[PDB]
Amino acid sequence: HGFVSGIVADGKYYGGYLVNQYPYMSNPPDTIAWSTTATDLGFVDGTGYQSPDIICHRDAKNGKLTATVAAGSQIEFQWTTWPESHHGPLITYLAPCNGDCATVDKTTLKFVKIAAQGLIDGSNPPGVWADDEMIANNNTATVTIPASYAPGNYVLRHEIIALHSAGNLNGAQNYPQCFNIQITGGGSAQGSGTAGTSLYKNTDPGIKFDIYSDLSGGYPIPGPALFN
Ligand SMILES: [Cu+2]
Ligand code: NA
Repeated sequence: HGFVSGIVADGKYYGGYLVNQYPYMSNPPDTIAWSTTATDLGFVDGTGYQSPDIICHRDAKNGKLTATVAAGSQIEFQWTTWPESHHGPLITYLAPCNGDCATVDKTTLKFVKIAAQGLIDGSNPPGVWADDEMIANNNTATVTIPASYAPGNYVLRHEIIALHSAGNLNGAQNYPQCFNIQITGGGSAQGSGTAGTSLYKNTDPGIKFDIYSDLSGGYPIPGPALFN
C-alpha cells in the first residue's frame, strides 16, 4: 500500500494526486496526476484486469494539468514509503493522447511499455526486486523517457505489482499511477500500444507467480513488449 505523492520532470517537482485527501473534496486541486478513489492505498487485483479500473486505478479521471519533459531525460516518481514485503516489478508505460491528455478518454489509451524491472536477485527467495531498489533509493523510482520518442502529449502509467500473495489466482496487487506529460525535443518513434484492459490476465506467468519457492526460472515481467 502506497501512492505517488509527486514526480520530478526536467528538474521540476509536480505534486501528485493525494488519494487520502483529494477524494474527500468537491473541487480538489489541479494536478498532472489522475484522480482515483483508491482511498485504502489499495490496488487492482486480477478480478479487475479487464475493468477500466486497471487503466489508471479505481474510478480514475483525467488530471487537468500536464508536465513537460525532455525526450532522453529521467522522471522521478516519489512513492510514499513502500512495504519491504510487497516485492515485485516496476513497469512504466506511455499512451499517446493525440491532443490534450486533460480530455482524452482513458479507455482509448494504447500503452507502450518504456521501462520495466523485475527480479534483481532471487538466490534467496523471496529475494530482491525492482521495488526494493526503489525503497533503497529514498523511495524513488526513476524512468528514462526514450530520446527517440515522438514529441506529444502522453499519459505516463507507472506501476508496482506486488507479488507477496501472487501464488493465488487474482493474488497479485497492481498499483498503477497515471500522469499527464508532454515530451519535448523528441525523435520520430512511437511504439504500438496495448489497451489498458488488455495489459494483464490473471493466468499470465508473471502474474500468477510464487516468489517464495526456488527462483532459478527467473521472473517473466508481465505486460506487452518493451519498446527498444
Ligand atoms: Cu500493502
Ligand atoms: Na519489497
